[PDB]
Amino acid sequence: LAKRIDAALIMKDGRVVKGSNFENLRDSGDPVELGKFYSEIGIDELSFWDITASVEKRKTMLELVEKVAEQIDIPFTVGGGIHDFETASELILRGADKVEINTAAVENPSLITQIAQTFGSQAVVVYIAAKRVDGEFMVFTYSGKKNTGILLRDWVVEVEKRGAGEIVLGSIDRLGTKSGYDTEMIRFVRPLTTLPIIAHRGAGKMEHFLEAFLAGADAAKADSVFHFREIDVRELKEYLKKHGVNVRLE
Repeated sequence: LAKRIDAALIMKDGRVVKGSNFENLRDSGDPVELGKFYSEIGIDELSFWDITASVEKRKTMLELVEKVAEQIDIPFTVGGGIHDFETASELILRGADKVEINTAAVENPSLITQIAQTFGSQAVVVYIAAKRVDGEFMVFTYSGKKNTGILLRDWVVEVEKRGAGEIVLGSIDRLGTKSGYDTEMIRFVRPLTTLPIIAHRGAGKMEHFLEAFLAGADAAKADSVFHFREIDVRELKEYLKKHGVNVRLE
């Protein structure tokens, strides 16, 4: 299939955390308006990641999904502390196409299967945050705070076995950096799974997307490099097409 370009939007109390540099927008911190704009300039799928600390979180995420679904016509994922089936189910029913789970899946891998039983594997995205520790790739949970001691190699295989649809491979070794995706990590995981692999963390320039696809990623996700306009999405797609990557153009 075509390689996919995804934008992730970090959200808190209904606002895009740190906003965006698109002066054309009425509200460059409105996740709905920013997502719509991305969907019109060539992003293929959107991820919305909520860090609303608790009490209002569940209603906030539901209202976000509802507003996004009304306005955008490309697939989107919602994530951020989805811990059980009923939470996932209400978000999908309210409009999300996929849910993106990490810590709760590691703690109870049957959650992957439970969501997929009702909504299909394609509705379940597992975000794997991994880091090198003593020469092994290890899985981390709780926003990078906890080394689970679970090997990336074992967790990728289990995630597919449990019925996930896609894996987002986030390199903690690239968090905050702009040096490139962790192509070694992507190459490590590629032979272990038939699932789509979505690279995350490390992108700083268009060439980094080419590198990630050469490494075997099926999609590449980024956030601040788009929001602060270090990379233009349309230029990126034109660049990838020029160098032989199958991406969707308009």
